[PDB]
Amino acid sequence: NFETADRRKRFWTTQVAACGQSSDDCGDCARPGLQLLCNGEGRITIATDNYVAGLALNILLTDASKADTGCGWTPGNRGGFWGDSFRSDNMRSGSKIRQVTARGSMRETVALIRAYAIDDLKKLVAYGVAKSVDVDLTYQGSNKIDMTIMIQGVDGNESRVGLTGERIANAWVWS
Amino acid sequence: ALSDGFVRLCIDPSLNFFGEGCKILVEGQITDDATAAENVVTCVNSELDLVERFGQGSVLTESLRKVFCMCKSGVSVYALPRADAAAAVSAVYTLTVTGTALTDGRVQLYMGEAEYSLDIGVDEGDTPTQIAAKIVAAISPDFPYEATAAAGVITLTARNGGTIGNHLSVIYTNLGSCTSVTPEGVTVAFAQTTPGSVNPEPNDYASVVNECCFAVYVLSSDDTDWQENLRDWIRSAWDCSKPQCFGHGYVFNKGTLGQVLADGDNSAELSRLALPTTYPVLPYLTNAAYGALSACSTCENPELNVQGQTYGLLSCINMPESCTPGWEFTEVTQLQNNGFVVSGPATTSGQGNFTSPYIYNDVTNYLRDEKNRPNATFRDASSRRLAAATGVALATFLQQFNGLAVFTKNTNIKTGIIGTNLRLMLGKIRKWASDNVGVLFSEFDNINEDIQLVSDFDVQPKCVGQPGVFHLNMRYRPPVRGARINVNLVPALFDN
Amino acid sequence: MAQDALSDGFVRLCIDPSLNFFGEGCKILVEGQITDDATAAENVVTCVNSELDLVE
Amino acid sequence: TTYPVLPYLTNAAYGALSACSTCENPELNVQGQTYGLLSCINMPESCTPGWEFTEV
Amino acid sequence: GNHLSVIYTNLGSCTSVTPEGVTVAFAQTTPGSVNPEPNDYASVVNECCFAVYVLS
Amino acid sequence: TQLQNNGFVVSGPATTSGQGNFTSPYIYNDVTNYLRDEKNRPNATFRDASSRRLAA
Amino acid sequence: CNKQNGVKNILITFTHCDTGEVIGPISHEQPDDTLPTYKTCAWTNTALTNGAVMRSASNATMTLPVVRDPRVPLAWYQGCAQIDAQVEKFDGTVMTLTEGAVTEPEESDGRAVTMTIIAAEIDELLPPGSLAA
Repeated sequence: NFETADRRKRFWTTQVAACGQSSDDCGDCARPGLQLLCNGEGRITIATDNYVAGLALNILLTDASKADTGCGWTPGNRGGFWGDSFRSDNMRSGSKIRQVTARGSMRETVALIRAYAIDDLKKLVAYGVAKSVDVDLTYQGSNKIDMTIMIQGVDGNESRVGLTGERIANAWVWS
Repeated sequence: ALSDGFVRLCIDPSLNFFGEGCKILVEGQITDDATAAENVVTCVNSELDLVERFGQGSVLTESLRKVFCMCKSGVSVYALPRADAAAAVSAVYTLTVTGTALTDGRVQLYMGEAEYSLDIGVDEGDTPTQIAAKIVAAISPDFPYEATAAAGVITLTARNGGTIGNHLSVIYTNLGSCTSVTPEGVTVAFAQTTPGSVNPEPNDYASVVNECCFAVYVLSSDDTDWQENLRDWIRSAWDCSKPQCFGHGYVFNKGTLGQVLADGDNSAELSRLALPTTYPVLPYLTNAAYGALSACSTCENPELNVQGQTYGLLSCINMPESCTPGWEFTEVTQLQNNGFVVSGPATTSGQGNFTSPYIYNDVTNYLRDEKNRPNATFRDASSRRLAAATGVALATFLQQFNGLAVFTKNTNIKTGIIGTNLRLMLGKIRKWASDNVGVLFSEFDNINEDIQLVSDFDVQPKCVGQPGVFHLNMRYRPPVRGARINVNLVPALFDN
Repeated sequence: MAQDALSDGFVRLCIDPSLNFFGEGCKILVEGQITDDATAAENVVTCVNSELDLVE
Repeated sequence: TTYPVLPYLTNAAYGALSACSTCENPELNVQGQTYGLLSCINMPESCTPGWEFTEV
Repeated sequence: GNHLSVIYTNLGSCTSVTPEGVTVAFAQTTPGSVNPEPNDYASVVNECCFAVYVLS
Repeated sequence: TQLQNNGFVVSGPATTSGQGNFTSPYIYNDVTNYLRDEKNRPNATFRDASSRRLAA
Repeated sequence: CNKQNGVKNILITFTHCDTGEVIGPISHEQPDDTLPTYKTCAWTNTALTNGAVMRSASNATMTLPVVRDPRVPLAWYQGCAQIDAQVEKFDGTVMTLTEGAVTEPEESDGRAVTMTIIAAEIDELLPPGSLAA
């Protein structure tokens, strides 16, 4: 039959700046969300591009379960997601960047923030979406702090033979 | 706002890729329907913008499609559309169908590139040539040639004027024994009727690319005069009269061995690709593929050679195996010795089977020198890339001496002052040069003589020099990438 | 403008393989016959530059 | 003649940066991409430099 | 007020999309005529030490 | 957003519903009504409430 | 004058580790008549039997006795900051060091500080007319 045998499809995907950017005196920020695509006679449809980038945003912008403290938390905002009790991969959803606290000089706090960011995005390799991830963070002074996240993808069809590692499963998203 | 936590992320609004520092420029013809303004550099985003922005089936669109297929995410693309000459003439080709199909079957063709192939089934037996020539209804729109189906013969006319429409050799593997029954009696004849006439000769690079840095220039044309102008512009980028933008260009030359060798104008700033007369793929597609692959999609490391079957594989191009190598080995050696680039199939398969080409050597068509005696200093493309990288890196390192107090008459620096003298400056530079061995330089022949520092007061005559100006002279060697060893067998037979 | 490092004008960079730091070495004079197809004038001391400049 | 900014804005910013907010120590020059950057003025990018190098 | 400049930034196709069939043209119709020439510095800044003078 | 920028305390429901079910309110930002300064420059020295407590 | 054995210039650059501050090269002056010492060969030989040896990693070290600058905290001169040093002798030799670290600091009275520095390698600039490449 035709060589196009992979029948797996792709569902909706969150995209950056789907709802425009919110401006303020400090700077400009994106407002991620779902994207609507229109036809020539109405019939709107949701975009499904950049799967991995969409997955990364969901992991970063979601509060994970908070660690026990001995004083407690209100039941409303203990963190996490109630749907994590059905999954079988033995992991939890969300990230924990926002849970850091001011410790020592600003240099120490920034270093801790980077550690949590790596510890959260590491889940991408576990699912098999990407073969590697790394974040580079630079401290330049009191107010200007920048970070960059690099995610490695793969082509849909295997081309190179003799890889030390393994072909990541769930690569049909080819990214 | 309305959220808890310490960190407040500020995501970059839709700049999903950097693509900075790595730039590629594509120059070629366009058609009338293109909405892009002529002779104005513009940024290209993705395949969606094409066709509308640069016309249907135009040379520029065809070249760009291959570039994006090779360079998916690592580079940023640019285009410089050009218009047809005043009195250009479009080439015309003829493909006549003669026989009457007396048996149900299928017909399949291959022209120019694999993306343009077609396959249509003959309706039934006893279908004449008139009902045949339905191929026209199957030819993909992107094909640069227009079909007419003039009631038994199909006419192909180039969509772009000039000499760019004089390259075709159709492969039609149906005739002869075939399981997909060839419609018995049908035979196809291929011939040319009218060639191209006139090409444009733009000469205004200084205006449209004024003081803009580009890593790689790709030119989709075969006009020698046009290429000569591009080489002159590149020289100006490497000139000593002003800050340099650097860069490299890719061009192709097609014809017999005698003709191709005649184009070797000692161009150190170009990498000329040599092709035979019977190349079964449209020329400018292969040139674009080679440029895109080397246009920082692989050359973020300046010292990486684009050769071999692992790195120099033009995967996006598929062509059937030729009946003859094309370039006889006697001719392959001469082309490589004369500074040309030669490519061939990546895998050996039976005649008519599909393969892909790859590049043997990465050479920059550099021979001889201003001072006429010969050498091979810039014989390899990596040398040009490394030379540019060294200049930028060295300039950054020396920035620390900007605005620093310098003592030249009395070399003793008092306690507490922040300054330096010539000897301390030289010592620091030597440390940097030696540290980079194995990254940008090979082992220096004599590190004590290849670096010198002299204050301007020691060069100009009395009361003519300026204060705080130095002259630095350095000589380096790029990393070694070869070695020759001669061996002897000496199979002994005596006991001791 | 140009590469970000070279734009400010603090460093002026020149790349060329035909320059030599060391001063011109010692001089050797060669003397002999020539043929009628040689463009060089007779009884004049000239400066040779390469092997390819011969013949002509 | 083709400057895309109001002239009196650039002059005022340069003067304000030059010798009051950066010259507690007189010896410091105002040059380079670090000590002479008018960070409070923004103009659009363009390939054409305005001044040709010979004019500069 | 004789040095204004307006540019159609979105003309060149980019990530942003401009509406089709819309054009903008900028031109002048009347220049400035007269400027003041004060010459009373000795009276208004009489013997006080300033560091920088900016003239707009 | 305007109230928070102008320096007002804003409260809202803690749980989630839209149906008349009972809930409780909570406070978004603990900020005083401080703006500008004794001199008319703007700053945020006493913006947050805890600044006053820490100062004492 | 080339046969005189002494030190002519001493430049040191400090890079605070907890704040990233960098202080330009400051000239220094030595406290007494002693001179700095050097060891550039980063391999140590041990004596085996019958004329054989053994190689071990070791490092390249410098001992630099200098007078504390009264504008820099005493902690920096000890093992609380990176050091980049350069020493120029009268004859013409220059010895550069970068990314050095202080080891086992000892108590100092506040003026005289003796620094032991170790680095991956030390680069030497011999006077004009050297023999080795």
